[PDB]
Amino acid sequence: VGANCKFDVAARTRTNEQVVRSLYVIYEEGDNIAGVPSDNDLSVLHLDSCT
Amino acid sequence: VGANCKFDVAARTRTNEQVVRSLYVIYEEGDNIAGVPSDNDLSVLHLDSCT
Repeated sequence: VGANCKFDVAARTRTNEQVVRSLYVIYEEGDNIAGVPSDNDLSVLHLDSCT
Repeated sequence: VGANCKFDVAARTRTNEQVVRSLYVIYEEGDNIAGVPSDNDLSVLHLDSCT
């Protein structure tokens, strides 16, 4: 209920991959919360080169 | 869960037709399993005529 979308929880074996559960997501577009690769300034800028 | 699609199980009366259940289908495209009209060589070929 109230979910915008759902993920597919699956079990991957040596031969196949079977979906067993659902994980529902409620999200709102914005910029207050950011997903980061890991815990640490997030502002890194490389200049005068391809990036 | 895990179903690609679902059929609609319905009861047909003399006046209307009402859906009461759902039958879910998990399928994979291929050629190993074939649905046949009845139990029996499935290769029949008519030549030199419209078919």
